[PDB]
Amino acid sequence: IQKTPQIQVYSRHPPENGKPNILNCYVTQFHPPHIEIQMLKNGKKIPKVEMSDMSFSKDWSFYILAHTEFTPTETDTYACRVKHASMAEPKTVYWDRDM
Amino acid sequence: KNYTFRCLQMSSFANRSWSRTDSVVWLGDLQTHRWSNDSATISFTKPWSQGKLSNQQWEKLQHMFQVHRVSFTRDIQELVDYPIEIQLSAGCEMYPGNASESFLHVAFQGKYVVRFWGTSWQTVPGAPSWLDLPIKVLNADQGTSATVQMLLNDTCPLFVRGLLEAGKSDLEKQEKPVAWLSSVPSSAHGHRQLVCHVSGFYPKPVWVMWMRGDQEQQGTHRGDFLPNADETWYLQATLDVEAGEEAGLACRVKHSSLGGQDIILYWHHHH
Ligand SMILES: *[C@@H]1O[C@H](CO[C@@H]2O[C@@H](C)[C@@H](O)[C@@H](O)[C@@H]2O)[C@@H](O[C@@H]2O[C@H](CO)[C@@H](O[C@@H]3O[C@H](CO[C@H]4O[C@H](CO)[C@@H](O)[C@H](O)[C@@H]4O)[C@@H](O)[C@H](O[C@H]4O[C@H](CO)[C@@H](O)[C@H](O)[C@@H]4O)[C@@H]3O)[C@H](O)[C@H]2NC(C)=O)[C@H](O)[C@H]1NC(C)=O
Ligand SMILES: *[C@@H]1O[C@H](CO)[C@@H](O[C@@H]2O[C@H](CO)[C@@H](O[C@@H]3O[C@H](CO[C@H]4O[C@H](CO)[C@@H](O)[C@H](O)[C@@H]4O)[C@@H](O)[C@H](O[C@H]4O[C@H](CO)[C@@H](O)[C@H](O)[C@@H]4O)[C@@H]3O)[C@H](O)[C@H]2NC(C)=O)[C@H](O)[C@H]1NC(C)=O
Ligand SMILES: CCCCCCCC(=O)N[C@@H](CO[C@H]1O[C@H](CO)[C@H](O)[C@H](O)[C@H]1O)[C@H](O)[C@H](O)CCCC(=O)NCCCCCCc1ccccc1
Ligand SMILES: CCCCCCCCCCCCCCCC(=O)O
Ligand SMILES: *[C@@H]1O[C@H](CO)[C@@H](O)[C@H](O)[C@H]1NC(C)=O
Ligand SMILES: *[C@@H]1O[C@H](CO)[C@@H](O)[C@H](O)[C@H]1NC(C)=O
Repeated sequence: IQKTPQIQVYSRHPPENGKPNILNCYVTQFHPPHIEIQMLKNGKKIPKVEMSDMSFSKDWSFYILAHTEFTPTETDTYACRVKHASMAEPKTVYWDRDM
Repeated sequence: KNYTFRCLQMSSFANRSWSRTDSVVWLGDLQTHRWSNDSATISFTKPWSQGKLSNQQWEKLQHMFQVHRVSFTRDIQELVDYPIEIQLSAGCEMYPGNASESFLHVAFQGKYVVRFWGTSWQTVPGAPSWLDLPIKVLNADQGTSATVQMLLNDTCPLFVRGLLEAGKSDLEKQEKPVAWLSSVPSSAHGHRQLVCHVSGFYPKPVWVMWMRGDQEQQGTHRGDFLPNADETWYLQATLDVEAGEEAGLACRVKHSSLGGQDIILYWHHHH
């Protein structure tokens, strides 16, 4: 395919343990627009993931926001996994809070 | 003081017997409309998405777009190496003193190939030569040309003035950010990357700087503006520092919503 997706993973609020929050997965700079986005908790697919409408920038590259409600804990690790025609293998980016 | 209105169309053709078209509309950084391939009608994503158009004026405009959507899908498969990606970006930039500039840009496989300029469709320099004849066919349709000229010169600026009145409180809304500090691994050996997170701010303009007292740490790297799901912005400003150098550093945030009272977070406040 034409262009490879970049992945950014960030929380809406400061990530306090036991406090409800939202985890964002912002996928940009990809073409064609056909894409599979998975948010992961401890390696397992999170079922309730809300997706923004797909859009594109002045450079014509596509972008989309995936977000899920989540309560951070000490030990649980989160990641965003993207499947796209531009890449042979799925691309996983880990939420970097205590990295 | 300069609102960009953008109608984005995304059309995918996988083969002779599979295509979908989905549309989004933006006034600045706020989505005003959605139009899925699944839906017959254009969906409002704001209470003020109709602007100052009566139902009759909107139904007329919507019908014209429903005709355009079906004609476009048929005309592309008429002319048509699959798969095929076509993008359309049409709208106007509003300037002060009741001034504006309209545009209509077309991309094929993520490359800008065609625009509507003046009174006619034209291929851009470097566009595939096989487009020239289709564009001459399309330019023979004077009705379509006259309709596009009306939409770009009249309907676009008229409609957006109505959106700017109808959506004033949303467009003028002020949301205060929350900030927090963290560290991540540095690519340099003796160092760690200090991170100042700023989330929940609107509008987009913001200033985030690492400070030692009144001295700006000018190595501060401003990250990209990332969207939150609640129509607010996220940004992180980073500074790679040697172990021990963290002591006495603060992150300072300036934003319109703070009205002069900057957010100042000191690193290791609780020690
Ligand atoms: C809508 O507005 C159009 C202009 O606005 C731009 O395009 C729109 C779609 C938006 O994107 C907007 O944001 C843009 O700003 C307007 O288009 C204009 O149409 C007129 C009439 O058709 C054109 O005039 C004719 O121009 C040619 C020469 O063109 C060349 O030179 C000029 C000047 O340097 C350049 O501007 C061009 O780019 C070209 O390089 C003349 O030869 C011609 O003269 C002949 O025709 C006239 C009129 O009948 C006779 O009186 C003469 O005697 C001649 O027989 C025209 O003067 C104009 O070029 C074109 N503008 C542009 C930028 O292309 C459109 O008409 C508006 N439509 C409606 C319905 O409001
Ligand atoms: C009035 O008119 C002005 C100019 O014509 C418009 O301002 C432009 O607005 C757009 C959209 O907000 C801006 O585009 C965005 O710029 C961000 C900042 O880019 C600079 O800084 C970052 C780091 O901070 C650098 O990485 C970058 O190279 C630039 O130097 C970017 O972060 C944005 O990119 C992100 O989002 C897009 C999605 O749109 C993704 O595709 C990207 O991958 C990335 O995640 C984005 O590019 C543009 O920079 C502005 N230009 C100027 C000159 O200000 C106003 O919008 C207009 N006013 C209204 C109300 O419409
Ligand atoms: C945003 C574009 C403007 C929308 C309004 C245009 C009027 C319109 O819908 N009119 C179609 C129907 O025309 C017929 O009815 C009209 C009344 O509504 C008039 O009476 C008109 O005279 C009459 O013929 C018309 O079929 C039009 O051609 C639809 C497509 C318009 C369009 O997208 N074209 C985009 C061109 C760029 C893509 C081509 C390049 C390309 C080609 C192949 C592969 C890749 C790229
Ligand atoms: C191209 C003219 C732009 C000015 C007219 C704006 C009128 C309001 C827009 C409503 C959304 C219509 C979506 C159409 C996108 C498409 O599928 O091509
Ligand atoms: C057309 O493309 C669709 C979407 O990828 C695919 O599922 C289908 O098998 C294709 N059909 C034909 C007839 O080629
Ligand atoms: C898109 O919409 C058209 C018209 O409603 C329909 O015929 C087509 O099958 C749709 N495509 C998909 C992939 O759902």
